[PDB]
Amino acid sequence: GLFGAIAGFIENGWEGLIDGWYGFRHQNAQGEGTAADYKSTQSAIDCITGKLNRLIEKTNQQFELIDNEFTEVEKQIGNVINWTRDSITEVWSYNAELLVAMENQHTIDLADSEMDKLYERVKRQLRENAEEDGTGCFEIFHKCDDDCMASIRNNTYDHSKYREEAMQNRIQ
Amino acid sequence: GLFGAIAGFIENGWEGLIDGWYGFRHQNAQGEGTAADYKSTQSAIDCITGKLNRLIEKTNQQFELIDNEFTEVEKQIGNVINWTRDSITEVWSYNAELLVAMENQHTIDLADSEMDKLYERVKRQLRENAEEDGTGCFEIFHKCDDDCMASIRNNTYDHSKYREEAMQNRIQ
Amino acid sequence: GLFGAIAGFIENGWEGLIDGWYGFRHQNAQGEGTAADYKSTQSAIDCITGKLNRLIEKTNQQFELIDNEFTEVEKQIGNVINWTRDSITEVWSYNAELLVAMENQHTIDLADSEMDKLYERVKRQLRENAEEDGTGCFEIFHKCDDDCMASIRNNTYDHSKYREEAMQNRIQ
Amino acid sequence: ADKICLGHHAVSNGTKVNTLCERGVEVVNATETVERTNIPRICSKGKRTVDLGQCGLLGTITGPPQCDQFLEFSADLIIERREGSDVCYPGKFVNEEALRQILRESGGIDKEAMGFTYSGIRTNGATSSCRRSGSSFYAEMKWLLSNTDNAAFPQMTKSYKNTRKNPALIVWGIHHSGSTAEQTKLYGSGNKLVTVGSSNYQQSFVPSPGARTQVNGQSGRIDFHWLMLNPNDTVTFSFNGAFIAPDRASFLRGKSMGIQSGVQVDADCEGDCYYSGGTIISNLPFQNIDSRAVGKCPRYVKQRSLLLATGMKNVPEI
Amino acid sequence: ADKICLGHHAVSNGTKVNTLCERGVEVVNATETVERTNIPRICSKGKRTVDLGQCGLLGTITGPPQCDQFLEFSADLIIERREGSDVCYPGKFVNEEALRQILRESGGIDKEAMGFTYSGIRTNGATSSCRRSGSSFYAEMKWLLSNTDNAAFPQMTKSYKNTRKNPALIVWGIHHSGSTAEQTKLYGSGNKLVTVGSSNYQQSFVPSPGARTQVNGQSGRIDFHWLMLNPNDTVTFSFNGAFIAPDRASFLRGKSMGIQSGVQVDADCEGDCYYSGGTIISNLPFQNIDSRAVGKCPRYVKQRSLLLATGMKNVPEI
Amino acid sequence: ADKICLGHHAVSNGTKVNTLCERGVEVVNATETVERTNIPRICSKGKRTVDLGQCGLLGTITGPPQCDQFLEFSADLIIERREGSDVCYPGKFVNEEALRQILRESGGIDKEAMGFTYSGIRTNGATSSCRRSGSSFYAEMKWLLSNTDNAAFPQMTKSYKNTRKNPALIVWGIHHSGSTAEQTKLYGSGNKLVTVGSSNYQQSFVPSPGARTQVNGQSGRIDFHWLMLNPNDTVTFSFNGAFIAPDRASFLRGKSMGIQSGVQVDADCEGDCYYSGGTIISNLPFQNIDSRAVGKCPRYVKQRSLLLATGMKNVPEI
Ligand SMILES: *[C@@H]1O[C@H](CO)[C@@H](O[C@@H]2O[C@H](CO)[C@@H](O[C@@H]3O[C@H](CO)[C@@H](O)[C@H](O)[C@@H]3O)[C@H](O)[C@H]2NC(C)=O)[C@H](O)[C@H]1NC(C)=O
Ligand SMILES: *[C@@H]1O[C@H](CO)[C@@H](O[C@@H]2O[C@H](CO)[C@@H](O[C@@H]3O[C@H](CO)[C@@H](O)[C@H](O)[C@@H]3O)[C@H](O)[C@H]2NC(C)=O)[C@H](O)[C@H]1NC(C)=O
Ligand SMILES: *[C@@H]1O[C@H](CO)[C@@H](O[C@@H]2O[C@H](CO)[C@@H](O[C@@H]3O[C@H](CO)[C@@H](O)[C@H](O)[C@@H]3O)[C@H](O)[C@H]2NC(C)=O)[C@H](O)[C@H]1NC(C)=O
Ligand SMILES: Cc1cc(C)n2c(NC3CCCCC3)c(-c3ccnc(Cl)c3)nc2n1
Ligand SMILES: Cc1cc(C)n2c(NC3CCCCC3)c(-c3ccnc(Cl)c3)nc2n1
Ligand SMILES: Cc1cc(C)n2c(NC3CCCCC3)c(-c3ccnc(Cl)c3)nc2n1
Ligand SMILES: *[C@@H]1O[C@H](CO)[C@@H](O)[C@H](O)[C@H]1NC(C)=O
Ligand SMILES: *[C@@H]1O[C@H](CO)[C@@H](O)[C@H](O)[C@H]1NC(C)=O
Ligand SMILES: *[C@@H]1O[C@H](CO)[C@@H](O)[C@H](O)[C@H]1NC(C)=O
Ligand SMILES: *[C@@H]1O[C@H](CO)[C@@H](O)[C@H](O)[C@H]1NC(C)=O
Ligand SMILES: *[C@@H]1O[C@H](CO)[C@@H](O)[C@H](O)[C@H]1NC(C)=O
Ligand SMILES: *[C@@H]1O[C@H](CO)[C@@H](O)[C@H](O)[C@H]1NC(C)=O
Ligand SMILES: *[C@@H]1O[C@H](CO)[C@@H](O)[C@H](O)[C@H]1NC(C)=O
Ligand SMILES: *[C@@H]1O[C@H](CO)[C@@H](O)[C@H](O)[C@H]1NC(C)=O
Repeated sequence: GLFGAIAGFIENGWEGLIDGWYGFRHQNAQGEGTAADYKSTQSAIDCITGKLNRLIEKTNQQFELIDNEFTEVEKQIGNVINWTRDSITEVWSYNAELLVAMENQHTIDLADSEMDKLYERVKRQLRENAEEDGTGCFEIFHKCDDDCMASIRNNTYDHSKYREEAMQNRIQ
Repeated sequence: GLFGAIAGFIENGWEGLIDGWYGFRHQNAQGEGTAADYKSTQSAIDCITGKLNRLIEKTNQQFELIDNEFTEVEKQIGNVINWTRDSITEVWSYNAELLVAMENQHTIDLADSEMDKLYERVKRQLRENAEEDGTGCFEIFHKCDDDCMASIRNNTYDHSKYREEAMQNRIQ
Repeated sequence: GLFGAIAGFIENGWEGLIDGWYGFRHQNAQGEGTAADYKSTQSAIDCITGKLNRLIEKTNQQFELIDNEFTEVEKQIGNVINWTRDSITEVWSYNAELLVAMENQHTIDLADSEMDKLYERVKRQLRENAEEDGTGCFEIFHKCDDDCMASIRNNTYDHSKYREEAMQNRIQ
Repeated sequence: ADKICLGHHAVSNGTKVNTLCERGVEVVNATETVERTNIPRICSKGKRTVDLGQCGLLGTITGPPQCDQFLEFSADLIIERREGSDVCYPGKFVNEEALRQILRESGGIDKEAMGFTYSGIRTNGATSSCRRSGSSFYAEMKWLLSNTDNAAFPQMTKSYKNTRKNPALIVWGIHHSGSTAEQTKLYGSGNKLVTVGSSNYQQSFVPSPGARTQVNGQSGRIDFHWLMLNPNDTVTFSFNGAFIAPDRASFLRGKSMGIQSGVQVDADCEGDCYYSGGTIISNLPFQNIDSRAVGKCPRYVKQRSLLLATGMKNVPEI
Repeated sequence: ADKICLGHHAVSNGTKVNTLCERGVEVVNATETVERTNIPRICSKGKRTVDLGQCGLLGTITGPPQCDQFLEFSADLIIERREGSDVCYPGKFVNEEALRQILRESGGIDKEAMGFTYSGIRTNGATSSCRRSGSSFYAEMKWLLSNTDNAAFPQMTKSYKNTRKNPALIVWGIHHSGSTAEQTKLYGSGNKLVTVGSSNYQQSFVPSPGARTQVNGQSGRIDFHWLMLNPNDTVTFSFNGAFIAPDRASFLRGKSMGIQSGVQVDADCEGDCYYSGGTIISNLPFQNIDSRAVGKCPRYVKQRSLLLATGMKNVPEI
Repeated sequence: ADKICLGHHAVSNGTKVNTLCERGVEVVNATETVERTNIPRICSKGKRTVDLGQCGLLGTITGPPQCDQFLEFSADLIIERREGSDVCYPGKFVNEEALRQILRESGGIDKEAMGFTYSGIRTNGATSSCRRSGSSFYAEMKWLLSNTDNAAFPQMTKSYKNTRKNPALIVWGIHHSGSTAEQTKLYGSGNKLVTVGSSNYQQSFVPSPGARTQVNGQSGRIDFHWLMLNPNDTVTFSFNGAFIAPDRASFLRGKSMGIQSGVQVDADCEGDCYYSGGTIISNLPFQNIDSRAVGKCPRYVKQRSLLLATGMKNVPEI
């Protein structure tokens, strides 16, 4: 992608995540923990299903026979018929090759943008209390237990409670 | 959009803005105020007009009659003519359906990118003097009157004048 | 582009860079220096060559004559042949004009995204030790010699060595 | 304690469009790209128009009594109506569609005499099915017939040479009598045969009497044949009976266009796309009116509406 | 000393697709958009099908002994086989392809008597090449022939008028004898000539005896001609010898579709796309099976496979 | 007081291209995607070429004195010139375009004798319009006269059976005299008639004397007819007068391609796209040279130039 998140500063994916496309992973004094996110997965799945519904359908127009395969027809008209059919086949072969590559290019960029947005939201939520490290994780400067991580995971984190301790820890 | 600004961290638009597409809204001790921006609106309008000029035009090739509607023609040639016309109609019906959706997809992403660029440009000139809040606007840590807001709007804000007071307010 | 880096907050390019598409330029107590980057140039060149290989090729279908230019043919069939040929020409003229504009639009956005990613990586590498200025340059708050700049260029730069001095310089 | 915020505009009611991955997205503006309206008249200003009434297109070469004022016409637009007929005596043309396609773009015709002269036989054969002020015939052809009832028709030959710098058009006819006694009465007993020759053409014809259904009160028939002549050649006719001789030759001039319609004509208008119900005036690239329009027209699609976005996504308050 | 990280999922092995600027990119999922499978049977449930065997499509108008059960059929789907023949006596039709195209969509035929009667001449001409229980002829035509060997054939005329509100179909035939002696033995000495007339039709025919190669043990030939009648007109035949007279006229009913195939028929199935090898059932927009399919079918492309992505880029561990 | 910066490269002058929402954007590179150059020669190496001069394509079957060296040729590329003619005595073929299309891809012809023999009548009819060293005729057909002036021509029959495993090509001719006196002088008084028969073919022909314009100093005409034969069938000719008899039959071999051009031939080249002015050698997907090229060619478009970007947007200093 051109957003530089998947195969960018995130080195690789996780094969243990089986209930979503994106998720969290936390480590504190008690131990490690894992979870999954819901909104971004829903957005990506909705886009994919929309594309599939738009694409998969056949025509409604009916065509009939214009030549015979048991007894041949006059040459001067059969040549014209063959020429026209061969002319149409090329256009119909070109269109599909264009369209498939177009959609394949669009999908990956959509997924990359979703991952980047998920990262940016969490970065904005934690202000002047955590520091970036460059590989997709944040380092917290205060003591955060399981309930605090749960509150972070669902947008109920109040930064005013821990501001003074985090600032004192960071400045010195 | 895939930049996550419109319908992203900005909750909704303003129905009172009638002289532009993007604008500011400021509040201080004296009162509230509103204005509008010029560059981004011009860019978006220019792109839209370019697309319209590119699209709206008809051909200059001339076609004539090959059949009759008062007295019919021989069957074996009328069948071929009807077959060819029906074949062409499908291609011309498919092309428009592709093109319209393509342009509709492009325009919204363009607008979202413009909004994000304006936000980032405004953010990059208040270094170490203002703090983000996550709903699309900033909190200033010093005393700013109408003239200071006006200088912020037209790119004439000097951060060295207020640095010490803002830093002292922020650290404690 | 819609990433706002080329012709955005970077005012203009350099005509003295002759061994790459992107590069650095440093100034310290000893003097000035210039270099070039390798990864982004390789990515852009790979994409361009992929597009060129995808496009430049001709068909593998054979066509023959159906009319004569020394002695004419019957009118009622020549009219049909001319009508069909004129119908096909319009489709083949429309397709190319669409495709060229498509690719031209995509390439510039790709280049802009590459430049933005290169900027963001270096910004993330230097944490809390340098400050942005808004024109594509960083200001360092400690003493950095040629070896430190060379380390910045090719990663393996440790921010823990200069943290205290940079923080003390910045805070006062 | 100061604050500055950023935002965008919005509207109360928007329009729904289609994107690559959704159907029914709401925006502030959209426009239309398919045409659905027309003008129920023929717009023709700045061009010369000829409105044939009861006269058929092919009649202008032979000249039945209903095509007396269109023998030499000049026009840029030709309009044909449904009630046009091109015969006063029962019969039909051969290879009519090609001739019609040739004539629709001729832009007019010009007539030139041939100069044939005859001795012995009669010339003024006439019928009651083509009446001007009595009994008459086609205005540009001659019915030869014989000297008297049950006589002999000498075998004759005639020739004509083109002189001008453009191809010419030649038309002749053959008569099939209604019985085997009328053929003897009008051209004498025996066998009949005609032959036509040129540089790139050699054909022979022979009549065939018989009884048929009555059309316009007659039982005989007339067949018309035509050919095109290069501007140095010569045409020779050799005949013994049952011949309808030509009198004048036709030359084309310029170019034009022809349509078939059923509405009236307006002289204060302007257009270039015609069909059988009026004119189409638009700049949009697509149309959904008719698939057999002629001129400089938009392309035909089977969809009824296709909207193009002209604004950002609409997010109303509350 | 607390830490939180973000990431995405991955799979062990993925699928390779093509993008705008690379070939062979690996993703988690993909699907197929080109059809390559069929059913080797004719699926027809909910429609009436007629499976002609040894009978040819054009025979149903004339009625050779192999088309005795298809004289008046009704169907929505018509199937023709490779072994079908439509002649019991050597001969062929004229302008056969147009008639076949007309009949393929008729949906059936209905027969109505004409009412011709003859006096003096014989009617029961029969041959040994069309055997039912002996020597017979076509079931819907009459071989006129003469009173006795080397006799006279009076010149006769017959007429028929359409009455219903739809066009009718008329078929007749001409006989070319195998020598110049058989012609005089069957219709007497002299010249022979027939003529056919209507409102928009007039033609003449004359036989031509001669020796040819032996097909089915015979040397003569029969030529069949046809015409279409508007629903108020009249048709007149004038003849003197060598005539095969019609006996009944045909009218169409409804509409249908016809195919040519070589497989069996299944009555528990559903489909709308047929070709010469079975039925194509799919919802994909493209196919790579046959280029001459009929019905409601996907379009034909010359590529074998085209994959569509359905997931993000795959980045496996280590 | 240390500083680092980032930037990109630029050039003094760039190229203008078109994007989705603007026209005339400046970049560092662009390339061309439409071909406009050719080679003014027929480039052909690695294939066998035959360059017919004054000989017409259809003459190689009959053999006028200008096609003596092309009676049995083998080639992969066939070139026809504007001055080619295929007649030494005035006349023309019937259904010529289909035969030309058949022969253009034949790849050569092979001749095999028939074996007809005649008794009584003469065989050495010759004319002064086809001169080799005096008065002669076509090299592969025979002109059957009568024994002496004003004599009788017996009615006779001939037959031929195909033996090989491929279809054969048969050609014959009919002679239309310039007057009745000439007909009675060359074939005697009375009526004349010929007939041709096979399994899937039966026709009759009759001459028609008359006076026409003089071409090459002659007034009569000759018409050529042809047919195709399956590899078991038999052809029978029955005739009494006015017959030009064939002498050899032709068989095809292989496949090839044919073009019409007006330039010379080069043997040191490689190409696969030909038109009437030379060769087109390119890998680009589009061309703007000719719309009637043959071979493996790029597609024709009406635009003159279309540029493709190959670099980033150009932002020069100051
Ligand atoms: C127009 O194109 C069609 C193909 O779509 C041509 O028909 C094909 O012609 C070839 C050459 O004869 C046929 O191949 C041979 O057919 C015979 C008869 O069945 C068979 O015995 C041979 O073993 C060989 O397969 C091919 O079947 C046939 N395709 C059909 C009938 O579907 C057609 O000839 C072209 N038009 C002209 C004027 O050439
Ligand atoms: C090729 O397609 C055209 C349609 O674009 C076919 O022409 C159409 O044929 C139908 C069936 O006869 C016509 O409908 C009928 O017209 C008569 C005449 O007014 C009317 O009385 C009936 O109630 C019915 O509406 C239709 O008008 C006609 N369209 C035209 C002439 O523009 C054509 O038949 C097709 N070709 C072949 C060989 O079938
Ligand atoms: C179908 O379109 C073709 C064009 O692709 C038409 O052929 C062209 O007809 C014009 C008009 O006669 C030719 O122009 C003139 O040709 C003569 C003969 O060489 C020349 O002496 C004049 O100076 C003038 O150039 C043109 O050459 C010819 N193009 C060819 C043969 O390639 C064709 O007439 C159209 N079909 C019908 C039925 O009109
Ligand atoms: C005149 C013309 C031009 C091109 C570029 N063409 C391609 N390349 C694809 C490149 C990507 C966009 C669609 C076309 C093909 C083609 C490609 C692959 N498979 C077949 Cl069967 C055909 N045929 C083409 N024809
Ligand atoms: C062979 C084929 C394949 C497809 C996918 N087709 C569509 N769907 C659109 C999906 C998005 C891209 C353009 C086409 C239609 C179509 C769609 C809407 N209205 C009509 Cl009238 C027709 N016809 C198609 N034909
Ligand atoms: C039915 C139709 C519709 C359009 C929009 N058309 C264009 N405009 C281009 C706009 C960009 C996309 C390709 C087409 C042309 C056209 C324009 C310029 N030069 C030529 Cl040679 C052709 N022909 C068109 N035909
Ligand atoms: C978010 O998670 C915390 C977990 O401690 C829970 O108490 C809180 O109710 C959750 N918020 C909402 C809106 O459910
Ligand atoms: C920007 O606005 C301020 C208002 O305080 C004004 O003094 C200044 O001149 C403006 N700058 C420009 C370039 O217009
Ligand atoms: C990066 O450059 C420095 C220059 O001082 C060098 O010492 C170091 O080895 C380089 N890193 C790698 C991985 O080569
Ligand atoms: C939408 O576009 C039309 C087209 O010009 C314009 O008249 C209208 O004012 C636009 N919408 C609004 C709300 O202005
Ligand atoms: C890939 O898509 C198919 C189609 O629904 C689905 O059955 C399959 O589960 C998907 N792949 C995986 C690994 O789930
Ligand atoms: C047929 O012709 C007669 C007499 O011209 C007329 O009365 C009748 O209305 C016409 N139509 C039908 C359906 O009979
Ligand atoms: C532009 O591309 C061409 C194609 O190879 C190349 O020769 C040229 O060097 C490129 N432009 C520059 C300034 O190098
Ligand atoms: C030709 O016909 C004969 C006799 O009917 C038959 O025996 C033979 O198999 C046929 N085919 C060939 C190639 O001889």
